[PDB]
Amino acid sequence: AQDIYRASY
Amino acid sequence: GSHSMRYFYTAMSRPGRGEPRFIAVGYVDDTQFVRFDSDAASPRMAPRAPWIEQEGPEYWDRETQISKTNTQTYRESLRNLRGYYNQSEAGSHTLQRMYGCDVGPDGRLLRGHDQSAYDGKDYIALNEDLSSWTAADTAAQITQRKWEAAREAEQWRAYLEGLCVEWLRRYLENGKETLQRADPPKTHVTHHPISDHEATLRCWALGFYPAEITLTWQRDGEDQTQDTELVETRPAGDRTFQKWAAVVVPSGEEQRYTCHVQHEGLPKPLTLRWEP
Amino acid sequence: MIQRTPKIQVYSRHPAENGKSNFLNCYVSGFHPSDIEVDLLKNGERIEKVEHSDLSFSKDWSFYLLYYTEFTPTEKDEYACRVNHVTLSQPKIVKWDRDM
Repeated sequence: AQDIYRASY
Repeated sequence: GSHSMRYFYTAMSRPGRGEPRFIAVGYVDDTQFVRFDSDAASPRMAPRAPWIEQEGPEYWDRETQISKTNTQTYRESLRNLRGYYNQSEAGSHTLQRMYGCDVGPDGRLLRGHDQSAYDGKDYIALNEDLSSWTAADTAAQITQRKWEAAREAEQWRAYLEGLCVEWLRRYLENGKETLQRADPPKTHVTHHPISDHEATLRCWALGFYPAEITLTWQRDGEDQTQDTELVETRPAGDRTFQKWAAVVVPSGEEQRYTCHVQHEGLPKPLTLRWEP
Repeated sequence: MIQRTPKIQVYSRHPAENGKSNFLNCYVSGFHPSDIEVDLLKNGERIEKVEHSDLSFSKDWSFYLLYYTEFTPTEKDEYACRVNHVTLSQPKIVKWDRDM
């Protein structure tokens, strides 16, 4: 399973 | 054996042809098990291996939500990176991310990974300590500072040491009949005359899984690294892989040459010769 | 930015034997950026029912794809893979050779 989104580049 | 889980994200801008495409695929070793494509008619994280199909609706809902969020956020990230490099809005660019974890035979963490590339060039990577980053250039330093401020490394460490390995262990058990089965290469040597003076000996390995293999030629017991043509390991389309290694040998000297094969599926390493 | 030109291999899934239905593969790899055009050919003409794998990439960030279709090798029929990419000024054609 994926990690969640937290931060853009 | 040892095993890995990896997610591969690709975001590709295409000015004048809509918003950037986002694709996400997940692998356990050399086995793809999920895919997402924002260009699909109905974007959804979808199964690509039978052993993931038993995950319930809550699993698919979560994985799809993550991918749909990343479709949006990787478009922001591409806008940011364009600015970081003072680039025109006219050009197409690519942002790639790889991340995941490796475990050994006992299921324990060997190490974690999270790294990225922009237009095919290394951009930023999480160090093996899962605490700090290596930034490639002053643009990636902006990303680094932003991620440091947000305590990203701590979050990545928690995922990589926790959920990443827990899911990978689950997948390895649910898919054990294939994921934890190494299929040895089927091997043979062919002979192809070039001229009156020389012929090619080609050492074949077919039908093996996983892809990792070592295929070499020796002459009188010396490795022929510089004089071996070695093709890239290639997928057959049935989960397995193929490779060959070739050497040009003088007519009549064929029995001086031996092909050696190492692969996880083999009881022991093979030595082969041309058998006319 | 630097672009990378594709490597191309053409081959069958199973050992080739004339008259026996099999799968023809064209593996393109090592390229960047990811846009690429691939055709499988039978006696110079494009095969219509060609599928391909999902785009992914290798550790060195280069992309790869597998194009494939059913085929029945014979002594006379010629098969090939035709590839175009931004790095190529013209399409590159690689012939299927059952010895490689």
